[PDB]
Amino acid sequence: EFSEEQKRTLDLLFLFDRRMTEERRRWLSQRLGLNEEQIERWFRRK
Amino acid sequence: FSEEQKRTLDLLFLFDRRMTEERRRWLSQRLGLNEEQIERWFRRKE
Amino acid sequence: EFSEEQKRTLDLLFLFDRRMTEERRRWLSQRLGLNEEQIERWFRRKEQQ
Amino acid sequence: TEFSEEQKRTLDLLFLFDRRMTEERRRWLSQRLGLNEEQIERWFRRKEQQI
Ligand SMILES: [K+]
Ligand SMILES: [K+]
Ligand SMILES: [K+]
Ligand SMILES: [K+]
Repeated sequence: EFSEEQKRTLDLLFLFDRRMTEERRRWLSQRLGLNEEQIERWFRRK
Repeated sequence: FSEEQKRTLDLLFLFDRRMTEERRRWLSQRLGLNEEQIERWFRRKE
Repeated sequence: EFSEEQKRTLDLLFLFDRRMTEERRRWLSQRLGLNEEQIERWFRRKEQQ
Repeated sequence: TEFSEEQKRTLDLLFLFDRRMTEERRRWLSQRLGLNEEQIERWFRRKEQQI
């Protein structure tokens, strides 16, 4: 179903998306003055 | 938490949900698969 | 200076940052009620400042 | 003026967000392609003025 090059591209964007979501939590915590426990509890609710 | 923080949070939730949709289109165009076929892969990658 | 399985990775994210910047502009116009030509050059004219 | 305060308050936010994600993307690439943050940023500055 998925080629080796198509799965290679998806696996790159998945890891990249995972990293950006982590850093946003680090960035929002620093900026909004919150702990990473809360903001991730926020984004998981919605 | 502050009523100016749900601002920064509700925006980036709407911002990121819009980018996820558009990532799925761009991937459907660059790779050749449909969007369901892409959205299913990202989901099963958890 | 680079590689062939390192340039693709850089090429992919460049086309991806390219697409995400366009759509953001479209999404901001829809939301802030501005046009895409205002947005496009308010942004990255802030690297001017 | 041309831009609203309630609009500029969104535009400023996403500029800092994008600027921060661009930093971390470079690092994430500098720690995955073996190259460095002046190599990676050079490549992106090159393709930017068309390649
Ligand atoms: K839910
Ligand atoms: K396309
Ligand atoms: K399923
Ligand atoms: K890593």
